[PDB]
Amino acid sequence: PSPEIGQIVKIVKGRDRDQFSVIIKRVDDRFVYIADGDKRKVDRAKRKNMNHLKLIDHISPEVRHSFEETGKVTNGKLRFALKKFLEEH
RNA sequence: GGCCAGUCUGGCGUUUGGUGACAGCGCCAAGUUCUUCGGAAUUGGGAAAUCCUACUGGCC
Ligand SMILES: [Mg+2]
Ligand SMILES: [Mg+2]
Repeated sequence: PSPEIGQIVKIVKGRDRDQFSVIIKRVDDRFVYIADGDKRKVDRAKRKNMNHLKLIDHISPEVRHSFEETGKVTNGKLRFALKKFLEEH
């Protein structure tokens, strides 16, 4: 399906491959921006062709809510979303 | 399959650039060429091409 804001992804291509990240912006049907709040923080988020990601069936409500209510997300909240995702899987 | 734009010796490491193939950086190796023997240049196949294998992105 379509990538969603706050969705967890596994990077499959690029030098950041095999890491987990969070979708923080959907440019169009092909390109997104991802960030993990650690080695790739929001202010320098990584542009990605969606075909170079694997969509994981987990969407963080805290990240999605933070964009709706505040228009942005903190690196702290990204790190929490990923750390919480890894614990449940 | 067609069209357009790209990538290149191998291994390990990589908070850097790139959507990506990759590149850059550190280390160990390999091929090619040159050498004043101290070293120097270079890296898919090709003498080379609007050429070709593989691979990457886009359109169909
Ligand atoms: Mg190289
Ligand atoms: Mg193609």
